[PDB]
Amino acid sequence: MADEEKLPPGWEKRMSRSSGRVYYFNHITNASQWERPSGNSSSGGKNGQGEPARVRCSHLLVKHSQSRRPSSWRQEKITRTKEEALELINGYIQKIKSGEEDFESLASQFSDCSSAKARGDLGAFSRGQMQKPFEDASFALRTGEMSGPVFTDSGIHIILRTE
Repeated sequence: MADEEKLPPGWEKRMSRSSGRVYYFNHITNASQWERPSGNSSSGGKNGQGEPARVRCSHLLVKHSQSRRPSSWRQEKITRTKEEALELINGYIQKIKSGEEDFESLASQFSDCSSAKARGDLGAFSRGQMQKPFEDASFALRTGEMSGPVFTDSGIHIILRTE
């Protein structure tokens, strides 16, 4: 229902008798209960809530010289410089966003991470499972959107929300 973000006439916060519990009471009708009552006026319905508890996104890991662990099935000692790093991730954004290089086949062929198994597609996860910057950017993008260069533990990652 309404977003109840106020206290109209009659409603007043009070503490329990000789106690320390705080509640809400309305003298207009002598009401008494927890949680906010109304929302100033009366009519309210500008809420939302809900949203999917999980999301399906794909990504492309491209370690660099500053990678905490420059090594994977793609290479033994990764050392992608600043330009080399973004050069890959960025270039990948162009082709993919253009529809020439499918992120799926793209990530896999360049997925420095074990994501290759799913061509970068990490699958349906829950907000708070993957890296903080990952989840945020991931959960911050729209359906079919691709994130930019994300510098995390390994290196630069590119996210692409599927659904």
